[PDB]
Amino acid sequence: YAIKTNGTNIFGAMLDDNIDPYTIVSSSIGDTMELYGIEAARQKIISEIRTVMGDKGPNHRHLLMYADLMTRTGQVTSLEKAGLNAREPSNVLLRMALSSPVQVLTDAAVDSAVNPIYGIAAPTLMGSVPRIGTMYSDIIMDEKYITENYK
Amino acid sequence: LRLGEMEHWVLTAQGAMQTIIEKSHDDSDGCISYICRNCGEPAIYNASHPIYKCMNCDVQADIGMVDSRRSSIVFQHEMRAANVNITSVLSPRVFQPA
Amino acid sequence: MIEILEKSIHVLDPIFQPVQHELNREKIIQFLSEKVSKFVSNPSAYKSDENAVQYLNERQLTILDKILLPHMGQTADTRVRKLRFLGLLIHKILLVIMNVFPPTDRDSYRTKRVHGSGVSLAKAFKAIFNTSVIAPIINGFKELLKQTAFEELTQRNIIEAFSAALSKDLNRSMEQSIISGNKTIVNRVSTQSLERKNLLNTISALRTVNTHNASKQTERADMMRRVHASYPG
Amino acid sequence: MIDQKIFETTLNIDDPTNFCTNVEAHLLKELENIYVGKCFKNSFILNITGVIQRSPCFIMRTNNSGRGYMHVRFSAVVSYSSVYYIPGRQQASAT
Amino acid sequence: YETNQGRQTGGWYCFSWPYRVDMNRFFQFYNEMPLVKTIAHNYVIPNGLNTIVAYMIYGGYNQEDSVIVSQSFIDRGGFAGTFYREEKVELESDIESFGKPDPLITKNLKPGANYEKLVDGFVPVGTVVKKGDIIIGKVAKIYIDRSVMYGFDEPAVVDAVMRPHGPNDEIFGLMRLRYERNLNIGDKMSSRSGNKGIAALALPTSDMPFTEDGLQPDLIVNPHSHPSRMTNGQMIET
Amino acid sequence: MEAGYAEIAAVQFNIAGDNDHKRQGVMEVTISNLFEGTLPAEGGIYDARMGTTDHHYKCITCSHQRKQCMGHPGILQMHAPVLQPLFIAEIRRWLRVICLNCGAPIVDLKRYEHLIRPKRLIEAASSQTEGKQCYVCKAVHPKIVKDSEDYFTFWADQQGKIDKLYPQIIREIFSRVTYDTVVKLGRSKNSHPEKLVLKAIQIPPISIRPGIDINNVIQYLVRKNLLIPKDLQIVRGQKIPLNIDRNLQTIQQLYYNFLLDSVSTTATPAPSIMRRLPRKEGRIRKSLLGSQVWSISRSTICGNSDLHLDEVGYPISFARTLQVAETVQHYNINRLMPYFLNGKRQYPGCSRVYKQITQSVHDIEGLKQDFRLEVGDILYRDVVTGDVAFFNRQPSLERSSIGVHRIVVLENPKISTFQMNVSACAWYNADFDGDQMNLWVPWSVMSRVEAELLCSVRNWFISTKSSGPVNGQVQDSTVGSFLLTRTNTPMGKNVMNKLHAMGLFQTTQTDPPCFANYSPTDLLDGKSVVSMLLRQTPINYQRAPTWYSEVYAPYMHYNKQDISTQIRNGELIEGVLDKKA
Amino acid sequence: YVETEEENLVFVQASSQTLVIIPDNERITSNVLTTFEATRLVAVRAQQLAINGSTMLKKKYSSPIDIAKQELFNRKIPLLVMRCIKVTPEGQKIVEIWNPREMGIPLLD
Amino acid sequence: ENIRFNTLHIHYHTNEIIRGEFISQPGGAFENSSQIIIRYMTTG
Amino acid sequence: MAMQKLFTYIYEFIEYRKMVLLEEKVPYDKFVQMVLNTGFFRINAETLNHGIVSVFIFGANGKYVHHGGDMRTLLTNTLNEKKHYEELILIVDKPVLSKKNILDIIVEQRAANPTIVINIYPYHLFCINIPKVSAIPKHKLITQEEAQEFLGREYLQPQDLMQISASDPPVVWLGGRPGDFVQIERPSETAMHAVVIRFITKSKI
Amino acid sequence: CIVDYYRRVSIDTRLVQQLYGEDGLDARQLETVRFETIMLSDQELEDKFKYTGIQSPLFEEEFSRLKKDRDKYRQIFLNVENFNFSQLLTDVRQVPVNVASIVKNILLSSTSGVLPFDEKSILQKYAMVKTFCKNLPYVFINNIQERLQTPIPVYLKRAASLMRMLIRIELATVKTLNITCEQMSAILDLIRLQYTQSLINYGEAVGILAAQSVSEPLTQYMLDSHH
Ligand SMILES: [Mg+2]
Ligand SMILES: [Zn+2]
Ligand SMILES: [Zn+2]
Ligand SMILES: [Zn+2]
Repeated sequence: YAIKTNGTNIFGAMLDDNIDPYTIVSSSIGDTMELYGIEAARQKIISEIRTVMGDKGPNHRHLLMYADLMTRTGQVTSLEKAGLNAREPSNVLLRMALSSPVQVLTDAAVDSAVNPIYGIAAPTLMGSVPRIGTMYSDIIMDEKYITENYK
Repeated sequence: LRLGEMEHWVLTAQGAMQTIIEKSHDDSDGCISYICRNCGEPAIYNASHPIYKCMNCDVQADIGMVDSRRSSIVFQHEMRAANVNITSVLSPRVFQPA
Repeated sequence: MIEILEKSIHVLDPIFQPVQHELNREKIIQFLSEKVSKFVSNPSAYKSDENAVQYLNERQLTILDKILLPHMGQTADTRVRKLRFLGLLIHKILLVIMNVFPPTDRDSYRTKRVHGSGVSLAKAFKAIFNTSVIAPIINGFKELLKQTAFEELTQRNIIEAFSAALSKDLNRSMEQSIISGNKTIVNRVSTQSLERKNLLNTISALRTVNTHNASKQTERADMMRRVHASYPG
Repeated sequence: MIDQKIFETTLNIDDPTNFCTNVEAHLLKELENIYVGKCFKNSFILNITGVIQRSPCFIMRTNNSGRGYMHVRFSAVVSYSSVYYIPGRQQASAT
Repeated sequence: YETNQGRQTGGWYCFSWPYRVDMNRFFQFYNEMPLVKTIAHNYVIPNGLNTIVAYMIYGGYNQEDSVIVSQSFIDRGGFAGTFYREEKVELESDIESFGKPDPLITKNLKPGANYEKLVDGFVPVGTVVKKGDIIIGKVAKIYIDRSVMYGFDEPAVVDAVMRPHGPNDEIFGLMRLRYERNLNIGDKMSSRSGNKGIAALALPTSDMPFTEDGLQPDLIVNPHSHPSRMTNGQMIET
Repeated sequence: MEAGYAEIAAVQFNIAGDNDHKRQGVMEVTISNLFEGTLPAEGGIYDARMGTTDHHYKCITCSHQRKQCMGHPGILQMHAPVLQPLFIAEIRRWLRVICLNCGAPIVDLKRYEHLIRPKRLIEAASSQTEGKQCYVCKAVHPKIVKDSEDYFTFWADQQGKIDKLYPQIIREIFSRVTYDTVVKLGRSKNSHPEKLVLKAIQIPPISIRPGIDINNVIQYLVRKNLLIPKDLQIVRGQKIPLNIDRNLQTIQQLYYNFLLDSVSTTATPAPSIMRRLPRKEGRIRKSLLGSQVWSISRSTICGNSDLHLDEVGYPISFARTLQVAETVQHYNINRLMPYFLNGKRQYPGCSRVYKQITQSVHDIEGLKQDFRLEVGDILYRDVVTGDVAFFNRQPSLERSSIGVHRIVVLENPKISTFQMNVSACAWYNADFDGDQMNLWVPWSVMSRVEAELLCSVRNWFISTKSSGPVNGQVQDSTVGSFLLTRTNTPMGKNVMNKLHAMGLFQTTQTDPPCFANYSPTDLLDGKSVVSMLLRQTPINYQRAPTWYSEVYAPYMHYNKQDISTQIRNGELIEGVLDKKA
Repeated sequence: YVETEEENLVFVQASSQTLVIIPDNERITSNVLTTFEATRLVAVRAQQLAINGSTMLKKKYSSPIDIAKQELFNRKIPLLVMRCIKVTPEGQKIVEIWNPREMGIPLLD
Repeated sequence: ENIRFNTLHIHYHTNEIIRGEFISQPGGAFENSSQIIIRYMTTG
Repeated sequence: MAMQKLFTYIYEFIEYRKMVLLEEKVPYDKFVQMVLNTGFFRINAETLNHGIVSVFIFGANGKYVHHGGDMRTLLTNTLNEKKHYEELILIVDKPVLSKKNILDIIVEQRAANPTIVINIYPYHLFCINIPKVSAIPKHKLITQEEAQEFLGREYLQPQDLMQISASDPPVVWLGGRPGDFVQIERPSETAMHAVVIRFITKSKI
Repeated sequence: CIVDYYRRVSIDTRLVQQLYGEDGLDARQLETVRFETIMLSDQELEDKFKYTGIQSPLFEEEFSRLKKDRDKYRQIFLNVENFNFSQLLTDVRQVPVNVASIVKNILLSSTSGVLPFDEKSILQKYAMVKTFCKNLPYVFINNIQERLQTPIPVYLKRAASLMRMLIRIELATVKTLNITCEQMSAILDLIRLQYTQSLINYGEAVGILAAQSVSEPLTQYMLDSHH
């Protein structure tokens, strides 16, 4: 048997001597992060997303992708525009494409942001195709094979 | 008939491209965009009427061609019309050792 | 009731502070007439003239007699009963705040009406008639009095000014109110094109009741689309 | 005064399979079509000389033309109102 | 779903349809009072037919609420009718005029369009119009061309002799196009219980399954369409 | 001259100052007339140097036609300066940190020296600076306030008279500041406040403003610029007459409405420039991220049990409308000749040829005398059975929402639907209640290779989401497999003679098995024929079927030979086949 | 349009890079073509045949997609795969150049 | 679909608290109605 | 309460830090009464390098958590002790981390003496044997040359790695500094545990 | 988020994952197999997997490796069960290659029935299984480095731990007794080939895949909100 409560306080339960302090499991991601570290926050994110998906939920590597992206900076960053600023501040074009193009355009202009072209939205907004799967690897013509075993 | 945001997302998820190049560029608003590569601003090039110049740094022009879309050029023009200077770094040339 | 009402009475106000503690009815009436009436841009020149003050006070009292709770009456002798009904309304509101009452069911049909053709067309027509008839007529009369002396003019001049002022619109405005039905042009003409897919579609078009609101992300959007228990029948 | 100048340029190859058979000679041919007799980068390029460095024949990414570009670093002899080598022209002018 | 589909259902859309010029209106020739009617049919005309429906599996062409339709039931007139469209164009001013443009001074002739079969600037009634045919020809600067091209891939027939006098006291074209609409493969059908289904099979009368006493269905609907939707009203109606 | 291939590695954004506009614009606009004859008025806001929107002329600047011309900016020399509408908040922050009379900062730079650079200016603006003293030049700093009746105008009250901060003396004040103050405040060297105010604004190229609606705003702006005298030299306290003041205010408000109309940010009748970006139907999400494409078809989908899962039924009319680009070479001229000679008249025909010698496309209606193709020619030919086509259904939520099917052209003209196997619906989450699906046939060689090698629907048989299979038997085929594989029918044993066993394999399109060992009266079991099908791909499977459920078990007598399904190397000898299997 | 404002916080020619090539004994990327790389190689060769037409296959094929696919399968593709993830600020590009005639081929079936 | 006139509609402000709106129509269907809104505020 | 668990687990934390105690451990009663008495409590430990690391446990209603000058005096005289002073540790109540004045004093003192590191932590970082918590994987610091060879194999710059805050519980228990690399053995449901290396970034305050 | 040439997932150049799925496997190339040792007891483990036909401490080392793998799996997934609400320990894992199927195929394609005892062949089979398991982490690298025997990065050693477990479970000498040395080499080649085929591709846009795969169940979460 064990206790499932409403509301979260890892600190107090950890302080209480009639309950096990090493097996605190809290639904909240913020509390888990703040008293356990970014890795436990990542694990809690995976667990919560898995619970939300349910039985039909996707392969575990997708939940791993979610958690590893949202916790790659040492703090739980959201998927909202604020998380995009936290993770990718130099990608002006991606943030313009997401939401509020005017504000981020003005901020980039005043900040003189140098935006490198990477990912999907940044090259798409510049009229170029992203460097992903079929174009991830450069293909160079074989000089010696053509000179020797061709022509 | 529209190949919307989610269709582009799906084609990306398949690592397609090429098909993305076809459908978007070669089939909607494909255009060639010339950039000086010495100043990062759009330039002027014409093969028939042999124009090879850019207004920003005239003599120092080293134009290269960048495949783009008319929508992207119009978007850049709109950003410049809002007094935001969109200058492009362009990929550096890569040479092998002698 | 007494506690909340006393607290509300003693609380200061940003705007009506000068008349907050005024026991003089005339001074408060004049204050409100200054605040709400147009065409009073410098509320100190007219102050010296007692007739201007009389005009403002009488105009304000007539306006309030017409405007505040008109269903109880629109004359001076009904002011006490209007205040009785206003007190009853405040009593009901503060009863609801007690949880003695629940809030009004926004989707129940105990407090809803359906206004079709006649009511909607009249409510759009008063505004359209005003804008397209009374405004041009007033403008034409003002221009005519600019062109001639106020005593010199003759009856035929008045009639010709009347008829010419309306040259220019009413039909186009009514037709646009019908065709558009667009909720902000706020238009109260719920209108739809008559698509004759069949006889059933036409008769169901003529038997349609449209909410025609806005409703953002809330439980309201779900709740107002459900089958309410007052719908049966 | 004539002088030796080093230039940077990215070519464009319309048929990389044909071109890569004889890369060096084909490169010099393309360069003498492109740069001989035209003002470019504050210089006139009288005569083409050997290429200092070149690049593998990369296939263009952003287009489906199957064409290649290659980068070339070549030295060429140039004839270097101070002076106006307006690019794309076959004569200078500093009148 | 039935409340929606019965209002979408094609039938006698207007009792005075010939006098009207309505855009995108379909007039289903044959209508039947249901063998199982309701009180609603005292007040509105029924729209549909009492098709013989076999709730059976036939080759799997009726999976995922598709319907197998007898080609003979289509040919005989089932769910057929006329589909109407209207093309109206008014002159911008007295500068324009209806009429077949002259090839020389037109200066703006349509590329490869027909421009024949026009009389006085209008295609006469009973004329079959293809995707390249020019209708309601209209030139301006009287030159320049502002003529109207048919556009639609599906050929139509013209039946409208009218050049009305508009509210601005000016003439306009207002021609009406008539389309021959049988029940093609891909047209949607639905029973009064709300079971939509796209018609995908054209089986001749010999290929249709038949009972011991010669009865064959018009539509073959998949039995799988029932249990999830619980449309038992359709089965009781049958 | 060579314009070599290149790719944009990075993009930098900057404030566009007077010099940037001056060196960027191709010409100068000083005339209010829009059109002067058929040709646009020279020197106006429609001058051809900016760009062409009509096929009647060329850009002059680039000598390209309307298609290949990308537009070029212009310069309108304003007779009075204007504030840049985007950076009014930046202007407010700058005015309240530097001395109005000398330009040196009035805040202590040492307090914000250590701080992170982008926020230094915001903390500097947060200081009151009211009545503060400027040490370097001994001048009291006034209070900078923002007018509430508009967005652009600035005032200044120094414990007293409120003088208006016109763009001219604002330019003077910003010019007083030096680079060191800007750098130490965390702003880039390119972020100097002198760039915030402009005397020569940039008129956008005609490519972004076609017309023969924002051009109206630009035209009124030019006219009002003409209505302003050229010699305006406003100083702090010039008390310019009300007519010049109202005209300058109108010119500034008109520029602000040209740029930022109906757009409100945390800062601050033709829709302005910035209104065109956001929202779904704006510039970004409708033009860049999405696109309208040629060579694409849409129609209602419907079932067809005769098509393989990797095949889609394509009506012949669509195949005649859509085209596939096949270049004519030595290896394919023999195969591509029938497509050419069929032409517009017969299927499979073709109507387009791109002659490399002429570098132009030709309609085959006039190619009777040429009568032949050549190496280096591109022939656009009708889609044929076996071509690969992309098959999509909105909403496209999964990786499998866009798959490549093989084209099966249905030559019957009465059919206009897209036909696809019912088992293929699981990819697109589609049904045949009226769904419409997109289909475009790749025409480029790279696109075809990529489609058939990477986007083929076989790659999406195993779900990327849950790593399981998505396709299978649905409804009809599930119940059919159950009926076929069960042990007993109501008539007794579930057997069929040799004729009906062969009838089962009639329409599988495979190589039919050998029934030569069966007498005409031999009775084949259902598990027997299922095994003769499964032996081609022998697998091992042992699982209870969905037909067997404990909840049913008390009622109805399950056949013990049906409640356990067992397959050994493709030999189905037990149970039934149903949803589980 | 009001931007719902949470207002969140945060020499134009790049120096040329020298293409440094990792020696074949220090290449760590997989010696088997990814399906992306194989698809790209087949597409590039097929387009090159579409524009040039020359071939090295002893068997006649009527379609460039087939010639390119069979060239990949028979390990005579005249194209090298340059795998590159590095660009140093020092102006140097670190790539691995793989010969597909030596790499294993993915399924593609 | 319109709310009833001459009827007090009290729904919570979900700086304000409970609010009541009374739209008063003086006479028949066509008389113009003056709406009076009573608010109970967080200030008391 | 937080104080008794803090008292046991802080010596546990010093034990994990592989550091020898200098001051003798007083009993719980003396410690708790002294916390109210003197407003704090000082614990001294020596590293393997043989440098002094000090720890300060502050009561919630103590003297030095209320205002600034007292806090300034305490740290100024403590850092004036003739010790090697490789690290100094503050432990304060959780809201006290939001009293910007005290952090201003600690920041300005850090500026005054930059050659040693000053850190401030809440109680929960020391109210349990954090490394033994189930949800926390096994953090461990790798040496500079091992991390450098790892990066050189991967052609990675140190900033390209995932970042871990120096205020994380297990990194503090490790004693990790900014510019150090931590290797984490994290359990996995797809590969049955996997190893990552993270880059330690300056602590959040 | 794009998989780079090290099969890390990185934004531009900043890492997001040291290895894509923590195993580097495509989600479309997985199968749920059973790990037969997890639920066994020590006596049962000895009965089923410990080999007694040949006297050698080598096979004792093999069994001790198997037991250590079982103890490991138990410890990690018990902790995983601990810090979750209701995610329990299961012995069914998604692995790229089902070794049991390959063994069954080779046994059903065998040229004979039960083989006669061959001690040298048994020792060769165990030694080659051990060598293959030790060289397995080179699938994430290449065969060049496998031949050069360059050190494996630690995360790559950890990536193949589950598959090393599975191979040691399925190719245990108790189950390999009827498999010849040539058959075992064929099995090893097939395992390596399928493992190579199951790896994620350089340049796959895995962020889009994760976004789609998580956003799809959100629709059903909406639909099941009313429940
Ligand atoms: Mg549907
Ligand atoms: Zn330039
Ligand atoms: Zn141009
Ligand atoms: Zn000063």
